[PDB]
Amino acid sequence: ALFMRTELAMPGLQFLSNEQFNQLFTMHGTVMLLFYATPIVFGFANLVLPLQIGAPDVAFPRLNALSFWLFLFGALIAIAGFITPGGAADFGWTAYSPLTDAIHSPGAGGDLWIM
Amino acid sequence: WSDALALGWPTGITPEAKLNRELWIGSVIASFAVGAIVWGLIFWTSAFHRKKATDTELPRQFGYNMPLELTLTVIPFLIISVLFYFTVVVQERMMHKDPNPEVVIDVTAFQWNWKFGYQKIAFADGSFDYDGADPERKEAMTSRVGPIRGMTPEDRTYLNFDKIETLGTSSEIPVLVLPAGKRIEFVLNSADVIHGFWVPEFLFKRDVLPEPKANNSDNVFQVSEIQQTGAFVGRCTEMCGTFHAMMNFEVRVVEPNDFKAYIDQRNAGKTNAEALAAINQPPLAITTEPFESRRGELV
Amino acid sequence: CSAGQISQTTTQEPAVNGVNAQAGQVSLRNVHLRAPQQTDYVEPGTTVELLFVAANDSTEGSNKLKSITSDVGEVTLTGDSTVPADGVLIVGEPDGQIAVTAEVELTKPITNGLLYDFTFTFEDGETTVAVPISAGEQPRRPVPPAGPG
Amino acid sequence: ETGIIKRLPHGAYVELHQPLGPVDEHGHPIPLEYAGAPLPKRMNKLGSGGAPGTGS
Amino acid sequence: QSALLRTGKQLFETSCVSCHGANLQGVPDRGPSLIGTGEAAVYFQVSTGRMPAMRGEAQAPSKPPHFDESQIDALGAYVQANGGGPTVPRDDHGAVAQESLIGGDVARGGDLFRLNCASCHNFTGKGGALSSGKYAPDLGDANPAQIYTAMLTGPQNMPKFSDRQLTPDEKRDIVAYVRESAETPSYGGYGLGGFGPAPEGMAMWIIGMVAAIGVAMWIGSRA
Amino acid sequence: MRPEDIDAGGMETVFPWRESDGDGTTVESEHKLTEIAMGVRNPVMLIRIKPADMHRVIKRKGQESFNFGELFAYTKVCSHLGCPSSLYEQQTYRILCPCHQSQFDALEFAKPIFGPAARALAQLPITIDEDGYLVANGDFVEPVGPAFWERK
Amino acid sequence: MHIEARLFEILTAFFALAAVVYAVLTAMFATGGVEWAGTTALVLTTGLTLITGTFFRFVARRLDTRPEDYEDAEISDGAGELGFFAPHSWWPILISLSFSTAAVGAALWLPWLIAAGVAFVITSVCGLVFEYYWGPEKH
Amino acid sequence: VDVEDVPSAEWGWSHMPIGVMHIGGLLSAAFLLVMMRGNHVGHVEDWFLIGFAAVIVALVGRNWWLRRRGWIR
Ligand SMILES: CCCCCCCCCCC(=O)OC[C@H]1O[C@H](O[C@@H]2[C@H](O)[C@@H](O)[C@H](O)[C@@H](O[C@H]3O[C@H](CO[C@H]4O[C@H](CO[C@H]5O[C@H](CO)[C@@H](O)[C@H](O)[C@@H]5O[C@H]5O[C@H](CO)[C@@H](O)[C@H](O)[C@@H]5O)[C@@H](O)[C@H](O)[C@@H]4O)[C@@H](O)[C@H](O)[C@@H]3O)[C@@H]2OP(=O)(O)OC[C@@H](COC(=O)CCCCCCCC[C@H](C)CC)OC(=O)CCCCCCCCCC)[C@@H](O)[C@@H](O)[C@@H]1O
Ligand SMILES: CCCCCCCCCCCCCCCC(=O)OC[C@H]1O[C@H](O[C@@H]2[C@H](O)[C@@H](O)[C@H](O)[C@@H](O[C@H]3O[C@H](CO)[C@@H](O)[C@H](O)[C@@H]3O)[C@@H]2OP(=O)(O)OC[C@@H](COC(=O)CCCCCCCC[C@H](C)CCCCCCCC)OC(=O)CCCCCCCCCCCCCCC)[C@@H](O)[C@@H](O)[C@@H]1O
Ligand SMILES: CCCCCCCCCCCCCCCC(=O)OC[C@H]1O[C@H](O[C@@H]2[C@H](O)[C@@H](O)[C@H](O)[C@@H](O[C@H]3O[C@H](CO)[C@@H](O)[C@H](O)[C@@H]3O)[C@@H]2OP(=O)(O)OC[C@@H](COC(=O)CCCCCCCC[C@H](C)CCCCCCCC)OC(=O)CCCCCCCCCCCCCCC)[C@@H](O)[C@@H](O)[C@@H]1O
Ligand code: HEC
Ligand code: HEC
Ligand SMILES: CCCCCCCCCCCCC
Ligand code: FES
Ligand SMILES: [Ca+2]
Ligand SMILES: [Cu+2]
Ligand SMILES: [Cu+2]
Repeated sequence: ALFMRTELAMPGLQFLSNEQFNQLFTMHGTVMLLFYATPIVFGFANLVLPLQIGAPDVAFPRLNALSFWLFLFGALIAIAGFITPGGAADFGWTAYSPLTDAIHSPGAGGDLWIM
Repeated sequence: WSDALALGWPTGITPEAKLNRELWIGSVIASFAVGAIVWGLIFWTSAFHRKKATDTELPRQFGYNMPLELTLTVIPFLIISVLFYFTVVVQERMMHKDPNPEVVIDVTAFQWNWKFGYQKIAFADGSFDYDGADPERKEAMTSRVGPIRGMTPEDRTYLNFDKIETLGTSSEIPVLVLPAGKRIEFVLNSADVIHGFWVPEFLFKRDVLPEPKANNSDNVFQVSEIQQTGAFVGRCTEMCGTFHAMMNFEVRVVEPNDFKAYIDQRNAGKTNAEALAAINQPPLAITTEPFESRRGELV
Repeated sequence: CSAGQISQTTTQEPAVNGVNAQAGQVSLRNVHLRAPQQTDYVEPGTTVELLFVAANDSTEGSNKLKSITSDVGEVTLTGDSTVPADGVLIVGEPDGQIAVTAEVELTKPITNGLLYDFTFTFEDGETTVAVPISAGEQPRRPVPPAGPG
Repeated sequence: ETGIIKRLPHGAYVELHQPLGPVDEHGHPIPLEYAGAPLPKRMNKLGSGGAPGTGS
Repeated sequence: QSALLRTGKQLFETSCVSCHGANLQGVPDRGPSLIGTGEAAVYFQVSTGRMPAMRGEAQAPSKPPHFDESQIDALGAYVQANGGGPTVPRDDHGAVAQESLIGGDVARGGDLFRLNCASCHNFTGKGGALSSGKYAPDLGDANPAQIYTAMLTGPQNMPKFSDRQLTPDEKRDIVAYVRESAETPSYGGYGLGGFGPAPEGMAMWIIGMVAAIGVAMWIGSRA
Repeated sequence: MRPEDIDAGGMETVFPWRESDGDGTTVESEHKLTEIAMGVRNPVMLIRIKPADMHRVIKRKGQESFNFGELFAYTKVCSHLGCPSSLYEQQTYRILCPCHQSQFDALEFAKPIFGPAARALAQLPITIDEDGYLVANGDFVEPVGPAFWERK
Repeated sequence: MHIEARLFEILTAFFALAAVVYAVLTAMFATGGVEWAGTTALVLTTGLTLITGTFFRFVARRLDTRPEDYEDAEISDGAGELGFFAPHSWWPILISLSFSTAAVGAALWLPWLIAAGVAFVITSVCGLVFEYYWGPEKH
Repeated sequence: VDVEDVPSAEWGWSHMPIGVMHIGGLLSAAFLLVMMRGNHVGHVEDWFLIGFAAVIVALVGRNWWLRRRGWIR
């Protein structure tokens, strides 16, 4: 968001291209909504909810640990689009169709975003 | 002041825009009144209910006020019900369509520009009639078993084509010329993806869809009239790819006599730029200018 | 990284034998000379053809082409050399085309592989192109069969 | 650690442990000294699961 | 045919002006000129789905085509009429030639491919990486016409082999090797991608060593 | 071969051939042509620079006239370890070696710009004869192939 | 546990009402007729609460009041063994790595990587399921 | 090392001198900095080398300073 907000300070493209800016708000929104907000809901849940109900542990301790790693490796896969030459997803976190179709989004960054 | 309460909303150039702006100001006034009450209550308890240095016992431990609670669920319901009624009234007026428009415009959105076509002009006073339908180019797109109801995804027959068309360029902003005081019908069709037809002075926008009929989308909206002449910018609002921010257009509103002269020039083979110059108008868009093709300042 | 302002695809030139040129406001595309060859040189007195397409960047007015000169000979323009408002002016008829022509009467020999300067003037700018010689869809000329050595 | 959680009458949560050696009078096992050999960490590896039953 | 030309221009206006210009002169830093590219370049670029492009990056990838055969011909004719250029081969019925382009000397095509193509596309057209974000895609999906037009027009970073550098008969021999090396089944079992030692070492470690160590566990004891 | 046989943006591998080498029909002719094919320093890449890009060409000292107009001839043997560097990108004008990823700038006299290569590829001077066939205009002014202790 | 399913039955009734109302309101005076995507989602959203609520209704009427369902139960009423809870396991991180390998293969469309990922997931899931059931080594 | 830090301190090699890791880290950063000398024309890689070298130097300096003040042993 700092990169976009710096670019939007002045008219004209000073250091970012259209493609890079499009990739930025897509991934910025994806990270904040799905990689920060949704998991920290369960972040606070594992901290106090067993304490709040007077429980010694969660119902499925191993399934609880599986969620963390599924969440950490899933987030890394989507972010890993930034290391591809084409870049990450650039169709927005809404991923409206048919903009996300292979005709209009042929890059692997969108596919990594989906998976 | 209405401008301060509008929070940047344009005044509007159509009666539908004026009605929409009136609803906006009243709703903002209602929202500000509610916000001031809640902010005042929050500030009141934060300044006068702080813990003093001369209190030893805990405060009264009340946590249930049934008469107050029931009252505080009815008042918000009344406000939204009043707002919903005026909301329904305004949208019915804004979405109303007259069976006899005076100007019909075919809006074709594509990646990444615009194309404007004059489908049909029928002045209510009968001083100008023109049929711009081009059915010998609409039947040339048919592609045909087919994956979708016998048609391939490259059918493209949903698009409309006209004899007089203003085609957008990367170094030439497309300018749509409309007469003032006449009912205008806009038909929106998109070639590839979804785009956005937004004139801020219209105080209204609609998404431009490919295959709008197959998606159950009403791609036709009308304005009763445009109340003043001038040039007004238009922008794309729906994320449509790399150049979603660089496909702006302009709407030029002229007098009925001027519009008739401009159409005759276009029928005489003149381009959009020279036909505008023929009616003592700027040849290029004045509210917006084409973006530099260079990818940035470091190129 | 590769999708920034400096992009490899966006700055690419057409994969053609012609030369792009900017004559103030007119875009010269696919500028090349047609000259069938038999020996190391095309001798003076031979008539070759200069082919190009002129594109009018402006869309308000018109333009006309005048006085094509070069230090290889004299260039003769035949036909209506005016480019329309927002159209093209095809000079020459290249191979694969099912009438403005540029006829060049050679004064000094030319050969395929080198560059020869041509001057284009329309009304608002005079530029040099350094036009090459381009064989089109002509087949490969036969080579005499080598002996046993 | 056997993985079985038990609630004491006063509300304490404790996990049942399987000692690998002698225990105290209080019940806590005597600490053992590391001998460079692997140590069991799963009760099923110590035979607590038994056998299903002889047959096909 | 005037019907084919106006259909091609009508398709061109709403799909190819933003990057190539209204008069096909090219838009600077957005797209090159299309004058003189010919019908062969348009046929390849559209039938392979490479065009219309969607953004600027290291290399524009292939994707499902945006037009059918009739629209490709119309687009090719419109570009062909502006500057001329090479054309796609056609058969007796006027359709795009596919079977007639298969050469009869695959041995010659193999040597030519290894001299001229193997460097970027690999021993058996499996693809290869280029300098910075660019790559030579696998050749197992292109039809003979697409291979012929790619050799003719030289797309992106591939050299534009002319009919004089590579004669029509040499090109037909090359596409015969390309088409046969993709349709020939492996003889020693699963092909493992045909990339050479790199999949072979990966397969060994993940299959034979895993089985050998797993068997060693079963026979041997722990602790 | 003739200059018009290669288009702008094209690359072709060429070999040193003489009239006395023959067409390979005779047994002695075949052996002479076999020696040409298996010569480790023989292959040469001929590239035709696009005429619009001729202003970007930087000449090496002693090699300013080694090109016949827009035709350039560089050795196909990589200067690093001897692999054939034949991955010629027509648009970026980069010569890529598939063995260890060396990259040479064809516009700047094949100067290395990436990889373990530190020396530029040798340039072959070329011209045409009276019949219009491309011929060598002399020998390489530097040794061709991988370097060694006794080099330069 | 009578409150738990009363939560789901309350949600079930509202979802059923919304699904019926939306389907009828889209059948009439709505372009294209019944809007199938939302109607299908709403109808099967009712199904989610219906299955969970019905199961909780059947479980509730079988067993009597639990100590946590009592309005005046004592802490000592819950004395006893609660059940089995896994103390530690590194299998969950292996399952996620196995699943992430398959996703990467599916993202880039590498059938060999997809096949490896599926095999990795099966082996990783087998380890988690069998972790506390493997017997001692037999020699 | 003590058994409180490494429980199996008497069962194998469990101590590495801090000077080896500190000097190795400084040589680690120096090797990253000398690699900017080459035939590459871009500078994206150079900034990556500078950042990694700076991170390594900062870690080495922090560890050395904390050991000097006595906060860590
Ligand atoms: C101790 C190690 C530590 C390091 C320090 C110690 C060593 C540092 C000290 C020196 C040292 O390194 O020595 C070891 C080396 O020794 C011998 O190398 C020497 C010399 O160094 C080489 O550079 C040189 O190149 C060799 O000449 C060959 O090319 C010559 C031409 O070249 C010149 O031109 C090249 C390119 O240009 C031209 O290219 C082509 C050439 O025609 C043409 O295209 C064209 O003409 C072009 O020219 C243009 O020029 C102008 C353009 O402007 C214009 O005019 C025109 O346009 C024109 O076109 C450049 O690239 C070159 O650089 C160079 O300048 C030809 O002239 C020759 O005929 C021949 O082919 C030469 O060999 P010679 O003379 O045959 O023998 C002599 C003797 C060595 O003397 C010693 O001191 C030995 C003792 C010291 C070394 C250690 C041994 C003793 C210790 C004990 C044994 C230990 C117990 O031999 C030997 O006893 C060697 C025996 C084997 C070694 C045993 C080691 C022990 C074994 C066990 C370990 C070779 O054997 C090498 O293999 C060996 O490594
Ligand atoms: C005890 C242990 C000992 C045992 C060990 C033995 C294990 C081996 C088992 C398998 C043996 C099979 C024998 C048959 C061989 C055969 O007859 O072969 C058929 C053909 O098939 C392929 O043709 C495809 C099409 O048919 C063509 O039409 C198409 O053209 C072609 O495309 C190529 O060519 C195009 C140009 O033409 C290019 O455009 C394109 O790109 C590509 O190159 C295609 O090929 P391709 O895509 O390669 O794969 C396609 C594969 C899909 O992948 C795969 O098999 C993946 C799976 C195996 C591969 C190897 C493992 C990979 C390991 C990696 C390391 C994973 C990474 C992990 C990372 C972690 C660590 C990293 C740090 O589908 C299939 O076969 C489906 C079959 C699945 C069968 C599964 C076996 C069941 C076993 C069950 C056992 C039960 C026992 C119980 C006992 C109690 C090509 O091979 C052809 O040549 C070949 O001819
Ligand atoms: C605090 C922690 C982390 C903080 C980091 C977050 C902020 C970082 C800020 C970086 C800036 C972001 C900008 C992004 C947008 C962008 O980039 O667009 C710029 C343009 O630039 C390039 O064009 C150049 C021109 O504009 C063209 O005009 C010109 O022609 C062209 O010239 C080339 O090309 C020509 C062809 O035309 C050739 O002719 C010519 O010869 C030449 O080759 C130019 O190119 P070039 O020099 O390559 O510069 C490319 C980019 C370069 O990118 C980059 O940021 C590289 C990324 C570096 C990030 C650092 C790595 C960190 C690693 C981990 C953190 C370690 C793990 C930690 C351990 C755990 C923790 C334990 C404690 O420069 C820059 O932006 C400026 C760099 C300044 C960044 C400073 C950061 C240094 C690190 C300091 C850290 C100190 C820490 C100490 C702690 C105590 C092309 O790309 C264009 O398309 C592109 O458009
Ligand atoms: C911008 C996003 C583009 C759109 C939309 C279209 N084209 Fe394009 N094209 C673009 C670039 C940057 C390039 C050059 C590099 C590349 O990817 O090849 C091209 C290339 C072509 C070519 C090849 C030209 C050659 O030199 O032979 C052709 C024939 C071509 N483009 C045609 C084409 C058509 C018909 C399009 C509408 C469907 C079209 N392009 C869209 C950029 C963009
Ligand atoms: C490296 C410099 C190459 C050489 C030598 C050859 N090819 Fe190539 N080829 C290369 C690239 C980078 C590309 C992709 C270009 C694009 O515009 O996207 C191609 C493409 C092809 C294709 C099209 C493949 C498709 O996607 O189906 C074909 C059929 C093809 N190349 C064949 C081919 C042949 C026969 C060659 C020898 C004459 C050859 N290529 C050389 C890179 C390079
Ligand atoms: C003519 C422009 C006047 C500026 C009006 C500003 C209004 C500010 C409102 C602030 C509301 C905060 C909740
Ligand atoms: S061989 Fe060319 S890079 Fe090493
Ligand atoms: Ca800016
Ligand atoms: Cu848009
Ligand atoms: Cu848009």
